[PDB]
Amino acid sequence: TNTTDNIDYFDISDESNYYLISQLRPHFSNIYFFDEFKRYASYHTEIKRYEDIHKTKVNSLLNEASRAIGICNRAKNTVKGLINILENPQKFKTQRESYDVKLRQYEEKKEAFRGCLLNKNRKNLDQIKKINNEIRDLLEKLKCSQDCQTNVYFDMIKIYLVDFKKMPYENYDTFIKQYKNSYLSGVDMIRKIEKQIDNPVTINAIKFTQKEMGYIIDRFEYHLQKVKHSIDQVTALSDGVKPKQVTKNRLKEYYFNIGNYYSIFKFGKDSLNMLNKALIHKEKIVHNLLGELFGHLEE
Amino acid sequence: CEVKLVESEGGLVQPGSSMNLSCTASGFTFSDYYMAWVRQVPDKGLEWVASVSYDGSITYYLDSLKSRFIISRDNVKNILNLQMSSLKSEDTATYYCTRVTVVDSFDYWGQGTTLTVSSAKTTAPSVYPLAPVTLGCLVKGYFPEPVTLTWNSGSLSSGVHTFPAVLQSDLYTLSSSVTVTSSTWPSQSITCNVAHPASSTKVDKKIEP
Amino acid sequence: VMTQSQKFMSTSIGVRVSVTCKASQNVGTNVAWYQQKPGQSPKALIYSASYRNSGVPDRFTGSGSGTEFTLTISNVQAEYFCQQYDSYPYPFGGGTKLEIKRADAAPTVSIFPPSSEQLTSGGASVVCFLNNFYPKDINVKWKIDGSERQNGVLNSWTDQDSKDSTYSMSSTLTLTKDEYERHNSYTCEATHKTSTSPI
Repeated sequence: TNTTDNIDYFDISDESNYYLISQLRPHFSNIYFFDEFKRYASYHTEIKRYEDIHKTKVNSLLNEASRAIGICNRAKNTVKGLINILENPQKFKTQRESYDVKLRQYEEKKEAFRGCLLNKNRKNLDQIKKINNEIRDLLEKLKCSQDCQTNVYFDMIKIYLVDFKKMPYENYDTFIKQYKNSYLSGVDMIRKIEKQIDNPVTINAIKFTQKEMGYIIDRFEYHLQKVKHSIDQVTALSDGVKPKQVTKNRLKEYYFNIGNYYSIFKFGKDSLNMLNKALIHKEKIVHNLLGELFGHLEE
Repeated sequence: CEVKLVESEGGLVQPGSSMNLSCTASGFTFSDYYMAWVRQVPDKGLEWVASVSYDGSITYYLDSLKSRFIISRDNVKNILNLQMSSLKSEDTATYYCTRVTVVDSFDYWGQGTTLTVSSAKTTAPSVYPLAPVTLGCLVKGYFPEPVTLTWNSGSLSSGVHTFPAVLQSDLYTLSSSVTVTSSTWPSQSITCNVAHPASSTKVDKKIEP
Repeated sequence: VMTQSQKFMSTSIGVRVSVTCKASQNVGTNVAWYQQKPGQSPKALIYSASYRNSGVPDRFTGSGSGTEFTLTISNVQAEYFCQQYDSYPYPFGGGTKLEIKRADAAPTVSIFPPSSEQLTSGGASVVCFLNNFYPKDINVKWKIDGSERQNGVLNSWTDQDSKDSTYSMSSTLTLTKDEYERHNSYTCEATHKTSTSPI
């Protein structure tokens, strides 16, 4: 475990904060909602035309959203290399630049890489807003007028709960706090030991690895609440009273929320799965150094 | 800036097909909206012709017209294309280029192109002045049918009564009348103006008492 | 697959007017309404019965669900089409033309001898012109030499005049020169809401 070899954990949100871009495919949670709406349209004959939208408008968007990330892939490799010299003290010695000047480039390169993923999909952002609005216009095709049946909407919730049951939320909840406790235990130790040791290169390499680790935990913690918000609300609707027939315009709002809430759960599960693997990996790096720190002070 | 749809002729064709139509879209993104065409007849617009998907892969044809019609769309040049084979006197039509929303409603319409399919020779109109205070003018035996009648080079728009054309046996026929005061008749006397755009014949013969 | 329409309706400026469309197998909210000028392309103002596009004046409204639909408009300054876009084929109603009420009028009858160039051309056509007749209901009797003829007469009816709200009728009798010698005079007879006015 010399250095980190995966940097798929970075993400960025727009200023309006409605859209979160992840490096993991589909890169957008709304595509998962679009994929999940296709399940809705299969049961209703009136929305059978939606398959053309999915075959063309949404499928091209996934390929187009993925391509915009590829332009940032080259800038990603530039940033990725900067971490390796910063995190490894023996590699940092060859560079022989100040720790702060090497840190300043990283911070500017961190936003620049963050900025590329955000800026390249800006034209794509208007598309996802255009697709789901088109689906709102398509939902006027249902042959109901204040008598829309809620069966299909409710048969999906009992199936979703089973899909909800597969993911173990409680194991993830234990993972973060214990790791975050070790994160705390590392940092508060460093603030008092930095005065004790005179060489900073080895402890600065940790201090960087710790600072980046703190960034990774927030992405895990943020997604966990949204997955927790997705399990709670969908489960609460199953607890709530179920009417067979609702308004046409209201059924549109019914369909959107479950797919909206479910898409975040699907999206969070992918990021949560990757984030812990990067979290335990950074924990593996912080510890191979801790052994290197103690041995040198002995002699 | 403005969404609009233009169309190609149109005009007289022979039964054996030989006719293609194109349509131009502007002011909006071609790829997001479907593209359909609609057929027109004197008593219409009941029948609707094909529509094409964004990619252009899947298209639906009228069961009656599936065998003799092919649709295509050019997303690159913003062109909507109709192909016809073995045209018939039922295929005689006006065609309006349309934008199709997701709800399958036609939100915008093109200017329209008029198609006629038969085996009638193009025939210039024989023009006859009519005297008796009503003044008339008779046009008989004129193919093709699209013709306008001008009165006084457009100097009198009051009292003019253009009547709908009537085809009898083989050829269209139409008459029109003008009503002017008797005291205005002597000072200024004027022809009925008949112009045949399809046979390109525009002749005029003054009214003779 | 389902389609209906109704006969034309006659109203005057400016009152509220309904247009009746039904059809056979419930299409829900899936209906569309288009306005067609007498010589211009059709324009869509109403989709899904109750929703109107932009660029559509506020007076146009729509209502109805299921099988039956109606279109009401409060004010007025042609032909209107109701459509089902729900299932193939997507058919429009036959359409109802709109006319304007007015006071009744009598037809101005006029007779014309055949043109000098026509008798040279071996043909002879006499036309009778009945103009500004209101209402649209009218009849034309053709009598040659005082004897009625029911063959060889071709008539056409003008669309309702937008300016004066008066219909127009043209009746033409075409006939060879060898039969024009039967009479040297001619009359045109017209049934209408008045004592017969035959000239």
